[PDB]
Amino acid sequence: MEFAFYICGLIAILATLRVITHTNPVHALLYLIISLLAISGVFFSLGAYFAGALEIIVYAGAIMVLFVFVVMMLNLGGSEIEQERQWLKPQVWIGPAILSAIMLVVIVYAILGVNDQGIDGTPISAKAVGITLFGPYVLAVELASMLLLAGLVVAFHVGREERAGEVLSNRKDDSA
Amino acid sequence: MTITPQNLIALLPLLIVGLTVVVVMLSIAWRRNHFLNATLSVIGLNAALVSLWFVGQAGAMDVTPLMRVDGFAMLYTGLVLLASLATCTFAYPWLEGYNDNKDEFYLLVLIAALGGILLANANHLASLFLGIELISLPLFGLVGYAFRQKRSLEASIKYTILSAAASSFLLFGMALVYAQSGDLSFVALGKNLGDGMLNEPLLLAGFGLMIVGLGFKLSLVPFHLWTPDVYQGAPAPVSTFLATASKIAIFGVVMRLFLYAPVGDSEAIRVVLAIIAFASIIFGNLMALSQTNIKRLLGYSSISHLGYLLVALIALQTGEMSMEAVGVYLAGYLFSSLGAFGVVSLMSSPYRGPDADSLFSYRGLFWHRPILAAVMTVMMLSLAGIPMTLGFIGKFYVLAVGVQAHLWWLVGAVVVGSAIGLYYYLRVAVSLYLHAPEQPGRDAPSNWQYSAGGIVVLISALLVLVLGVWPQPLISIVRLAMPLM
Amino acid sequence: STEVIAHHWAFAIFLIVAIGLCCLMLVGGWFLGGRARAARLRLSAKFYLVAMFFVIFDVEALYLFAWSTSIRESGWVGFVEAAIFIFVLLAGLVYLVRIGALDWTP
Amino acid sequence: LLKRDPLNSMMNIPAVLSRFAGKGLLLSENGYLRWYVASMSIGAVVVLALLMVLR
Amino acid sequence: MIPLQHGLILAAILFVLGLTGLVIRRNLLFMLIGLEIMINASALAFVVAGSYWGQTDGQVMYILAISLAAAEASIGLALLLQLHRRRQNLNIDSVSEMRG
Ligand SMILES: CCCCCCCCCCCCCCCCCC(=O)OC[C@H](COP(=O)(O)OCCN)OC(=O)CCCCCCCCCCCCCCCCC
Ligand SMILES: [Cl-]
Repeated sequence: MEFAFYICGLIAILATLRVITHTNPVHALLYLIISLLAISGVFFSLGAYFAGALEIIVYAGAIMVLFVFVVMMLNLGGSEIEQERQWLKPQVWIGPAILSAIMLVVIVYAILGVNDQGIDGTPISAKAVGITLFGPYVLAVELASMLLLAGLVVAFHVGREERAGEVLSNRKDDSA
Repeated sequence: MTITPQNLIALLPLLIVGLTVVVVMLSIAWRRNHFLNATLSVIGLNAALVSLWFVGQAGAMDVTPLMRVDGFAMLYTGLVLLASLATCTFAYPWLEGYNDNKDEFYLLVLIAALGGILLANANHLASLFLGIELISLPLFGLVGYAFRQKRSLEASIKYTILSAAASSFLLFGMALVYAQSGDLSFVALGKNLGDGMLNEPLLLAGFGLMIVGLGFKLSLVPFHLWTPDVYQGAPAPVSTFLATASKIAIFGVVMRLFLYAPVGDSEAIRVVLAIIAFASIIFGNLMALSQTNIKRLLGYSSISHLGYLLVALIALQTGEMSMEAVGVYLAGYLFSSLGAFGVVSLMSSPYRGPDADSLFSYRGLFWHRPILAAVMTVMMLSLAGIPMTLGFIGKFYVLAVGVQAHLWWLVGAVVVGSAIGLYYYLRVAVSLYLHAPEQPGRDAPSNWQYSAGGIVVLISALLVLVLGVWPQPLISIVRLAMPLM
Repeated sequence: STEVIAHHWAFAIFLIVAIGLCCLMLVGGWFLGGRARAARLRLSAKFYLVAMFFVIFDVEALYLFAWSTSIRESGWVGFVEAAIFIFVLLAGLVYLVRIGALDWTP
Repeated sequence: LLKRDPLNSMMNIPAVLSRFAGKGLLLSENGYLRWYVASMSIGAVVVLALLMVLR
Repeated sequence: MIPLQHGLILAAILFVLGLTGLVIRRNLLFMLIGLEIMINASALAFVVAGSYWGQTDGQVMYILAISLAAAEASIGLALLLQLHRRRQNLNIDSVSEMRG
């Protein structure tokens, strides 16, 4: 459990850094999937068996698939932005990095001053979560369907193509 | 708690709007019909407004651990339903010129309204988190409904990315609050802390990260840079909803949170909220002083009006008029905003591409659209807070709550901010009666649907004036709508 | 119990041997055997929509999975709640099919 | 000397400062979204820092 | 046993890394990717907290969070498609016409 938490916790931080600093979009997504698998191990180490599985079933097996689909559809990668590698230029990342560092320091300070009896790791099952979802949190599940419906309707409205054909040519203003 | 037959009556508004979302979607499935689908949406939203009567007769009750139905919930539910019916009446004339799928607009307005009703009854952090997303995700599509327009796409991309960032700060903050509390209910946030121990570092840090998310949605400095760009890019019908429903729905849940949460009476949070209010009141008016775009001007205006409301929140744990002030102020802001944004919608309908957003377009409105100029004048005076308008009665409440709470720096800001505001509000008002010989103005549509929008902005102006001279009726209703403490 | 510890080690070894076996076969192919000395276009968003629909429906199925393992404990109230959820899902599916968003051929 | 009402010009300073401040504040309204995101980052650090120094 | 503080620090590191990514990258794709790191980090914190208190509420909040991430990424990538189809450019700095 302890090894799993620290090893997976470290695999995640290292992979996440590779993602934000990578030039190749697909490689960045690969390191992002690696970090999601690492976070799934952290979830399992803490006893969150349901969250654990969902981390791989929905986040690294659906949301990420959609991202790869888009990168492969628009043939992303090798763009002037990813060729200039501006993010690597120190004058571009030093400022943002310092703001993030100060935010982390302040947050960590607050965390270090909290009561900590420790996380036992007793497994919380998906059955227990389901009893809660269809018991005290019933309105959440019903309204969550409406939220996903809104995503479906909006994504279709702005994501639908006006030009028919599996292969389309990139025209300015998508002129037909 | 479980869902008893009695609990189900208190959910009528949420259940009716939800059923409307389904029936309208099944109607679009059967056959796209702009008139029928718009009509079905309006009928469902009205039915929900009428159901509020039955909810009131039933009485205050906590349906589940996530929702508490009381007078406050009914009042804010009514406000969101009114601002949403208006959005629909203003959309039909505009969507008539939209040569593309138009039934989905009403479908999204309904789901966003469901978010506001949830936020009105929200008594749990989960409800707060879900309600904001139910009122934000539909708006991403509404702000970018005319994706073919460059400004509408820019507005949608800006809102989506910034709202997503704001939702992560909110969730992370709620997680840190949970790590210290152990309960996600508002009444338990700060309850486990002992005497003089309320300022627990992590509890304060969680609230601080939650304020970044809530402050963004309420366009409060320093999370306000998005307001002018999104308000201008979003289609005019949508701008009306973003300026009214979202702000009123989210400001209300924040009031309930700082009222029920024991940590709400933290001086550190109060002093931080006070700096945000002062900046929002001064920065909003100062940035609107030189605006030549009415949409951007009304954006900066929202920054200041929300700053005025925050003063009542800062004086919440010191008086009882604080809740009454916000109710009266938000009622006035609703009618005043529906009036100004609605006139912009009618002058931008039918959709012909870019909206009439330049102040030059309104430089002789009276000599073409007399009643529309008169309404805009009344709303400009109301938003300025000029006695004889409901806007002033809202400002009076804020100043009274502030004085009773000795918020002298904030009361001084309201006076300086209002003085700065008079310059731009009056400029837009007097402009309507100037003579613009240049007439590139488009002819008004001639259908009862367009005339209905004109009635909405007219009735809203009449209410702003009648309640501006005789406010006791509204004061009595808002006083009945009190949270179940 | 030694049983749970034994199963923990067995699962780890199975996973390590499985991935190790694949690497062995791949590295063997690379080593064993000799070797000769030696933008304008895009794919339709119809591919994205299918993936996006999959994501929405897959996340919706998560709730039904949690209900499935706890149907008896949730009782008839839970059934009524799930029924409403499944109806909304089917209603959206009907909408997608009727608007033609679910027909690959134009 | 007083032909141009000097005291009125003195009472117009509150309005000259206002216009100037407005133009300076509008300089942060560059349409750049990355700046808007950085603005929220800066705001978060300031809010959290104040909450800890006022705790 | 894992210290609750260690779990919360892991989430904070992944949150600040995701934010840094959203500000230093001009590509809309890398900005959307950065947001996914931020929302996943917030969901991880809820699971850590729920595990410390032994409550299913942490996993219930995680499910609501991943549902938003799925819906937000769906709409987010749809806007990216529209921008690419019309401007064949993902530099967010170019999407800055409205200002002042
Ligand atoms: C007769 C049947 C057929 C007709 C149906 C009705 C038709 C109209 C429907 C639309 C409007 C509905 C508004 C209903 C308001 C009255 C609700 C009510 O029952 O009021 C009393 C209620 C407390 O009732 P109870 O708990 O039974 O009292 C026990 C006392 N021992 O106390 C409350 O709950 C307080 C209610 C007032 C505050 C909330 C108001 C919400 C609705 C308005 C929102 C907008 C506000 C701004 C309006 C500005 C107008 C200028
Ligand atoms: Cl008229």
